Amino acid sequence: MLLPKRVKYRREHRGKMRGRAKGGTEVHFGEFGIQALEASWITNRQIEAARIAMTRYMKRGGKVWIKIFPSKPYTAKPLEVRMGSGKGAPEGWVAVVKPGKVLFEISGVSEEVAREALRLASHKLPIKTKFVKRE
Amino acid sequence: LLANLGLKEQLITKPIGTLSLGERTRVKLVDMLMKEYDVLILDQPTNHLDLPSREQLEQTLSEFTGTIITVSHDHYFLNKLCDRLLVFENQQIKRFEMKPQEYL
Amino acid sequence: MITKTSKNAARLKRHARVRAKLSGTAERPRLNVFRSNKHIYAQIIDDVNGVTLASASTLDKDLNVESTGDTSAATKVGELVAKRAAEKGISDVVFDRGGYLYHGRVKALADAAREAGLKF
Amino acid sequence: GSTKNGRDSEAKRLGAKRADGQFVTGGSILYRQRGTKIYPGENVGRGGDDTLFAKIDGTVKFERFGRDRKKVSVYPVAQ
Amino acid sequence: MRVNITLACTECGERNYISKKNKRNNPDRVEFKKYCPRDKKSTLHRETK
Amino acid sequence: NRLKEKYNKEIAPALMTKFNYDSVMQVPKIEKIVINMGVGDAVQNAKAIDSAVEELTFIAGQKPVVTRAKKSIAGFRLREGMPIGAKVTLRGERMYDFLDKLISVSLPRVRDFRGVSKKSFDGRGNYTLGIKEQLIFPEIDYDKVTKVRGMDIVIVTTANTDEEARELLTQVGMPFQK
RNA sequence: AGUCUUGGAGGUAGAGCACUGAUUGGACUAGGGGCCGGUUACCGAAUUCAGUCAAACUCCGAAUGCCAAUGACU
RNA sequence: UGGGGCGGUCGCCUCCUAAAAGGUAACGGAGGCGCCCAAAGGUUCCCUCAGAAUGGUUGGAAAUCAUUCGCAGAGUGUAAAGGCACAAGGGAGCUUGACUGCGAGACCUACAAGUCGAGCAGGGACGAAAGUCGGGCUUAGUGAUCCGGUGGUUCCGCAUGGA
RNA sequence: UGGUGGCGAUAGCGAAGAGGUCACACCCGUUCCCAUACCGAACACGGAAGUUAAGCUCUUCAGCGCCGAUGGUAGUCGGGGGUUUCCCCCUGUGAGAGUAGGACGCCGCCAA
RNA sequence: GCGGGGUGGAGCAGUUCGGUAGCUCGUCGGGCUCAUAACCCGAAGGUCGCAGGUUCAAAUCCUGCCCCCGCAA
RNA sequence: UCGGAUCGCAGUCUGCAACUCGACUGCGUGAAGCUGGAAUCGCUAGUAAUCGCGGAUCAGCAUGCCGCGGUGAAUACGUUCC
Ligand SMILES: [Mg+2]
Ligand SMILES: [Mg+2]
Ligand SMILES: [Mg+2]
Ligand SMILES: [Mg+2]
Ligand SMILES: [Zn+2]
Repeated sequence: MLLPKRVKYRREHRGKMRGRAKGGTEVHFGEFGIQALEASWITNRQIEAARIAMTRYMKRGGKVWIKIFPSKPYTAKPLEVRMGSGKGAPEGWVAVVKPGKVLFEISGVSEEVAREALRLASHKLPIKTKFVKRE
Repeated sequence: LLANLGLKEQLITKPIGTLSLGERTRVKLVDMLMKEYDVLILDQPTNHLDLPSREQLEQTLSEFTGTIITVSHDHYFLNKLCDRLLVFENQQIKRFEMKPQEYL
Repeated sequence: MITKTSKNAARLKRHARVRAKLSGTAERPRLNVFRSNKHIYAQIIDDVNGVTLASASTLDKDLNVESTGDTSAATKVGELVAKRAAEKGISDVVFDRGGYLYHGRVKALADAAREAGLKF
Repeated sequence: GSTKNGRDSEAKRLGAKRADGQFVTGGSILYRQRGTKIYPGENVGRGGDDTLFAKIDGTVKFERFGRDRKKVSVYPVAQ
Repeated sequence: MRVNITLACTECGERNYISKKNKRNNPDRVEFKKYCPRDKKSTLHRETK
Repeated sequence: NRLKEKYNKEIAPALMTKFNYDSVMQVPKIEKIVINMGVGDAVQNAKAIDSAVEELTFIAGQKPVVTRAKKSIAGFRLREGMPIGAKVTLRGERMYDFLDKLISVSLPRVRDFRGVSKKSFDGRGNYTLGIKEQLIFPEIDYDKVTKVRGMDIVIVTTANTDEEARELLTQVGMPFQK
């Protein structure tokens, strides 16, 4: 599971997810990619599951770029406690994905094979996504 | 060594003129310990020295295998440390092969 | 190799520092001095308008001396500019040492300006 | 658990205290600040704690001070 | 270690000023020329014992 | 001085002809010579500085300035502001006087001397040669000396390139290693 | 007091990478370990090219709101 | 006080939350303070820092030099923020303004407090002079009243003089 | 030309040139004033042997840096709507980035 | 997550307040004995859990990191 | 100027042959060692102690072994104890 090696602050505001992706909206490195249509948090667990799905289907042929990184920490309070008495402890790591962001890129395979690999990955993710080609 | 003799950084940085008369003597002792020597001449070694320092000196000198020459009018200290005597009598120095207590 | 910084560039730094606390006004203008290898110059400039009221150097026809880059010449220059200032109704001035150490020729020019009757 | 945070100092009401174009009596505090966000211009002093105050009566004028810095001036009214 | 002190004027004795000093750095009674309001002039003030 | 007078009359015009400059001002000359005694044993021995300053005094014929560490370094147990070096700046006559003695006497007396290296230029026409023992200098008496300290001698020139500086030092009489 | 006009203080939204942190791929890499001082696609500092990201990052930077000034209309 | 209890907190400083004036809560997110300096203050004068490459006896990645590049990538007693390279950073000479009486007018503010202040007078430090100096780059380093101790005093003193 | 000011680097860096009779410099000395944590390097004090090589001044260059629209877009004020962690429409406003382009200084005073 | 421990081979001090690393037993070598034990005579064995700072000097003070033991878990 | 180890260099002799692995010589080098803890051994007179000499083995090689003489002591009260 991806996570930063250190962070400036362990506990961050959840923030807001308005507007389209600031950058990274086009396929830049690979030939094919999967593009987000909705905003959502993507946990490192979801990235790991998606990457394994797409890479296994490609039989370790061709490169996979992960264009999102789970930098944002999120917390959770202990089970069965009342409100208050301080912010929760850091639980996990998420990447904030806004509409337009290309999450994964694939290269070194046919489009037909690429489409299937990215379809399998998309079903591991909690957002709707479309297949895109580079320009 | 100074620290072991109870002179800490404070006293070390001060002019010797400020040190107590026994503190001045612990400073002179360190100048002796730092010498790589074979003989110890102790001229009145028990003046200006407190019980802990005198007791420690007594223990150490009993173990020392080199030559010790000590002048002291504390006959107890002499009688514990010295086994032979040079007596100054009638403008003559005579050597006696006996302890201070026996000679008297 | 060794690039030598220009003395003038260094001098301008010292002069700028002087000018932080010191500036010529209409009533009490700034007597600025410049000291070259060969000559010495004095201007009396009001800084609110950027106008030089009086001036005198070792290039004027009044001064007759050959070695113009020494204390004797500097004394005459300070005297001459100070006379012209009194004619133009300048009594009080601020001395701007131009980044030079207040010594030798510049000090000599200053002394001449006081005797001629500038209040500083 | 329990929080190790929860402290803060009183707000120091910094910032501009008179407007550009406004008439001020001498002594009036013009700007409170840490360091020199704004510099003292004409007829303005800088107090011990960087406060900018009018040295005379006049109109406050905030002005560009070179390329990246600002200053405030007080200009006496044209009688 | 660092203590409050009072400086008395050495002419009139008045304890005109209070200040602090670090006793290890300045163990001796400090002296300072300071304005004495009674004498209406600057005078040597010495730390009181 | 022999070397100084030699430069003004013979060497300077010769170098003008060599590189065909537009002005005599363009001829490389030697501006200053700094001799540095890295006193790294000043941390351990307190009187290490006094040894280096007494040698430079005789060697340079000019009172050195004691240089100190800019920052603390753990490896050497060095605290900022500790005197750990000596330095002396020679200009003008005293520079030539020392350089004359250095070339004529000191470098020959180096134990198994084989000429100074050709690679020891900074890249912009400044030479630095490392002296290892202070015995080569005839001012230093063997008996009084306790420790065998060396030194660095930086020749700073106005030559833009190393080639032009090398030509300058050669004619001055620098024993280059063939 | 409202509105219009004019001036000004400020660093948010957005945006951006110029600093501080986090971070992807390639290049170049000092070293580091595992092999016989010579190499492994073996951990790899740093540098650079492109590309992301930030409540407690900013080369920038609004809309509003705020403080005034001069008339005008109310 | 997301019942009470435990734990934590209680006064002050800095930042974020705070939504571009100011202000703004939660047992919201981060840290500091209860000092330090007799120079680390004042003034006069001078001055640039970190880092890298190359050259060099010990010398080694890194001690001291020397050249080139090099906006601050350093430093600024002490947190953080805001400032600072006509320096507020570094060095040197002399000094004690780390002054006395004050104070137009402002900020902040329920009050009590807190903050800034030109200028005036007295007597001074530095400076040739202008001029600067009522501590420190700025913002923490603190505690009302009552009651006691001490020093000064053209005050009072229970008939009067003292006490 | 030299000095001395004002103005956001459109004023700067970098590159290629050109100039000095006078002026500015480099440059030549340390008896004196003054000086360097050492050094006449600097700061001082004096001089004029020669050099435009550098500084400086004057040219040309858009290579770096700087300035900078219009349009579009994000955001946003006010007013609505919806499928409401958000999104869309209307009045107004309107960036940042990117770009056309600007720009290798403009305006003073004194002296020679 | 909350506390307590890491000092020669074993068990323990010394830590706050910096100043030669120690006590008991054990291990090793040599004696005594026919031989072993006891006993006698010498020595080794920890740089104080590990890695860096502060200091002239750190087991001791500071910073991180790794183990052991209690609970909750 | 005790002590002679170790080591460098150069040699002699024996032997087919002195590297592993010989004795001796010359030059140079100049170690530990300042009378030795617990403990323990020999000796009653020409003995102990000390000084040399010879011989067997043997081409060469002894600080060992077996012999020889030179100088030449101290002490034995006694049987309490091992
Ligand atoms: Mg006494
Ligand atoms: Mg944003
Ligand atoms: Mg509760
Ligand atoms: Mg605000
Ligand atoms: Zn008085």
